Amino acid sequence: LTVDSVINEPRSVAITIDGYIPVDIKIIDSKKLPPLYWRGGDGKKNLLELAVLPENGFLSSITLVMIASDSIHKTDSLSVSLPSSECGVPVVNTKLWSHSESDDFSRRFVDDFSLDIEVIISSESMLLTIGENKKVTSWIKCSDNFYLGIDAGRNVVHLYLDKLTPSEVESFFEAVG
Amino acid sequence: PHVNVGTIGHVDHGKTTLTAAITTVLAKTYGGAARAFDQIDNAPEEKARGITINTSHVEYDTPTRHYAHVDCPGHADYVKNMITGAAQMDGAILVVAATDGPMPQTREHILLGRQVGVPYIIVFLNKCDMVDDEELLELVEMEVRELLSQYDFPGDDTPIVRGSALKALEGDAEWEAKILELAGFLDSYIPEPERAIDKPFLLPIEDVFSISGRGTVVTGRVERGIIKVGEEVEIVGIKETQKSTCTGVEMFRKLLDEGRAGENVGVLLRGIKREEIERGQVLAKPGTIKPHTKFESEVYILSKDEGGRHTPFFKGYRPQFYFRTTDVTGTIELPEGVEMVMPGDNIKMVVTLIHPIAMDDGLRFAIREGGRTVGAGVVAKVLS
Amino acid sequence: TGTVFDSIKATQPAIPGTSIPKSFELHVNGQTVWVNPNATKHMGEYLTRNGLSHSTAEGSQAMLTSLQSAVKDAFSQGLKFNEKMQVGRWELVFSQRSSDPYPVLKHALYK
Repeated sequence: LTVDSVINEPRSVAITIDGYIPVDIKIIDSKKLPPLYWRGGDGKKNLLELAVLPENGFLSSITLVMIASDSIHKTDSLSVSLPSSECGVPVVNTKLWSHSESDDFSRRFVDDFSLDIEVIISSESMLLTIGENKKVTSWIKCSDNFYLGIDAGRNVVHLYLDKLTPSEVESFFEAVG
Repeated sequence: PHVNVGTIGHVDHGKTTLTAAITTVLAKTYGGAARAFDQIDNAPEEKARGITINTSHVEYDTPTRHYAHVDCPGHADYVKNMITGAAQMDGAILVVAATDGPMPQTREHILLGRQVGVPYIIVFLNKCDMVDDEELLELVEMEVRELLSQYDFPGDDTPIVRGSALKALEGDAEWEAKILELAGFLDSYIPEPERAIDKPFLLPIEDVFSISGRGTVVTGRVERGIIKVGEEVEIVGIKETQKSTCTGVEMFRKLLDEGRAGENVGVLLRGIKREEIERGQVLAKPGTIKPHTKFESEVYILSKDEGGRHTPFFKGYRPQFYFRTTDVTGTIELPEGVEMVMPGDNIKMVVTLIHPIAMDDGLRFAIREGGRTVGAGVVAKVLS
Repeated sequence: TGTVFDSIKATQPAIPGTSIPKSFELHVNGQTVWVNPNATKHMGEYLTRNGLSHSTAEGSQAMLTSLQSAVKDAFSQGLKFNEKMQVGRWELVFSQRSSDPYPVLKHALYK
């Protein structure tokens, strides 16, 4: 993967949490052209899709569809140490899809399932780690309730969530299965 | 019975006068012209829709047929109207003034009309009253047939009327009779146009799917002919032409056993694999369509105000050509002596494509560059 | 009586540019599976990415037919809840909350 920029477009990001689908974030309502995806995790038990427009690097929605109760780890409290970096929606260098013009979905989905995923959930916040790697760099802040973190090796590694009240982690745990 | 005819000729040779006289005289001698609206307002190759053609229209009625007559005010309008399929025609009416012979513009127009495949042309000599000799009329009537035969029209068999529209609409007999003979030639010499349902079957592929336990299904709208269940069909396109059988036809509301042209249907095939079928291909009757890569065609480049280039292109031009359902990048060959092709003028060109595509003579296409329609064309002659 | 739409009960309007609803109760061989909007999101993505074709209705019907013939084959091998499926050219995940006596489908991918 490759992430290369941030923007500053002020627009409301809606975040719903169903009892079926664990998490879902919709920063923009994309209808000009559907997005293309990067799917991470273990393909059978832990799948997390990330959508990004084809016209540019803007994201549409990143949501995990299924997560294992064993691949998560609840802890007492956060390590909330947060150096605030530039705010706004990030972008992605779309070279991964060299031929997105063949109009076949096969060449449209690049998904490295060799990287697993862990989720650190608490009654206060929830963070997501990918790749089983000890890499940390700047933390982009999409909204005050939703932050994101890139690694040193040109990739997004850590995800974070704020202002979450356990009334919806009830549905989150009803959906994790 | 509804038949579409067109007028070809110089503007000041009196073609509008002819149209007015035809309408008024046939309204007098026969019943009034019906107000029926039987035809669409546009053309095949849907990406070329919205070129803002002028398309001057009239309508009249004979005891046997109802004629919709179309003419274009200028050269650019006429060439856009012929290259695109707007206001389709089953016959054309060549208008030449007997006072001054055919013009180079008329010669180019009938050449274009042959290239686009206008099936029949009858000639009307106007202003034959302003000449006091029958022999000069004989010589000009011979030279127009000679020109028509030069451009592959049956010049020997072409009906020719020596009349005068002005004196005809001035109520004088012996000229009303001449334009009535013109209408009779419209009735007799022009055959009934070939119905689309009777043409060979052809279906552009738009989307392809696979259903477990059922097979591969293609979803497109059928352009010509009829397809029934159990018949063998040949898929022709980028890959080598393959054979399959239609094991059913599915429609959005009910499953039917026959697919008529104009309907959006779903065709289940036999034995074919999803990987072998693509979008740019077409289903057809076996042996009725062939794939080609090189073809001579006549094209019109959009002007700056019509949404085309602001600058000309040259011999090294390599655009995409949008056929029924896909674009294919192609390289062009210009006529000798043509260094540049400005925006807004029509020209002949020999296009060779990077992948084969099922094509026959008369197939229209769009010319795009980056997803924006920049020109329109029609294949004139398929090559190797 | 239709061919495929007789097994679908629509619950939301159609996805922009298609004829498939955002969510529906699919009745396959008597089993009632409610489709989460994510499956329909991905199906509409498939049908729109090829470009607007203006004949999207029959394509949507064929897509729903393929989805039904895949979910019946998923029932053929038994439903693995919250796990990716092995049906050829597809992949589906299911779930079942206590309030829902009918299973729910959360994922549809057509490679």
